[PDB]
Amino acid sequence: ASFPVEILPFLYLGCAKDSTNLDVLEEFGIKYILNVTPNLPNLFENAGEFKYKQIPISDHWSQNLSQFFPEAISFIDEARGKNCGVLVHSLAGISRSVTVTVAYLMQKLNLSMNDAYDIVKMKKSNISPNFNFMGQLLDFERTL
Ligand SMILES: [Cl-]
Repeated sequence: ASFPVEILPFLYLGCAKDSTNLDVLEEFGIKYILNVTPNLPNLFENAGEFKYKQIPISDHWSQNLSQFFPEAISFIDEARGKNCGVLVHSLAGISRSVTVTVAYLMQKLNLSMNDAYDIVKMKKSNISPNFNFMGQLLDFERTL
């Protein structure tokens, strides 16, 4: 019914309720998958035709997602550099994925959290995240 949206060329954001079918991904030229679903072990291996990455996030309130920004950005960038689609996805919702996406836009395009988020809303105006990551994104903004 619904598919991952291309935020920037080669950068895809998938909502939990999106069709993560392998054929659909091959068709979009997506070869890299960044899974930000919580409570999973750290992994980075090749899975079929894809380079699968899974970061060790915890859904506990004390968990800091921002610390994974550098490695997430490096992964997304390495994919886009090689002209390969990269997918940021979470089975738990849209919040962690859009947060990693916004962080990437902030650093890559040299934008503030608000500007980067507005860019995301241009391509996916329906998006409705929670506010659990405002503080981390605002804090990450200072880093730039
Ligand atoms: Cl999430």
